[PDB]
Amino acid sequence: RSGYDNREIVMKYIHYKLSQRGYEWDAGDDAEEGTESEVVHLALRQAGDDFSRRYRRDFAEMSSQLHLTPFTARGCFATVVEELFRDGVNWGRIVAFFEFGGVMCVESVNREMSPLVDNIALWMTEYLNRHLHTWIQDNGGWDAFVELYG
Amino acid sequence: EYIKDCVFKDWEELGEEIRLKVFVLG
Repeated sequence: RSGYDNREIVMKYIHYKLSQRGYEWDAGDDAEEGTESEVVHLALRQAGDDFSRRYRRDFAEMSSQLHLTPFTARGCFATVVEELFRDGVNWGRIVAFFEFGGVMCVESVNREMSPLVDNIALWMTEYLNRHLHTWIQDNGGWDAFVELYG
Repeated sequence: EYIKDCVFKDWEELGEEIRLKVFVLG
């Protein structure tokens, strides 16, 4: 159920990323079927915004690098992510991962490929629980990250 | 069948740009 916490973190982050640009999307399971999801969201959001300003300084906006189809999406996610983390995991890399994930969702809605949002969420969840969890647990878990953004 | 090399290059390129912008602590 450490996996579930990672899933709900992903679900809330994407929900707000889309909510704030006028598309509604909700995949939380907390019920029906200051919570970790909410507080991690806020840090992820602040740390990802610092990222973006840095990024966009120097480079074109990431949405223009995607190319954007229901066929290409899996390859796109997998190629960038594996590239990002190939020689290691750290907090800023994890921050960029989530930021990257977010613009993919945002672009998917843009490109009238809304359902892709749901694929990206579950790709992000399983990448976390398969490849990022151990490192995060070893570095004080998510609680250590939120406290860096107090 | 198929992703164009042209698009694959862009993802490679995107990944490296991302990595160059990472601060370790966040």
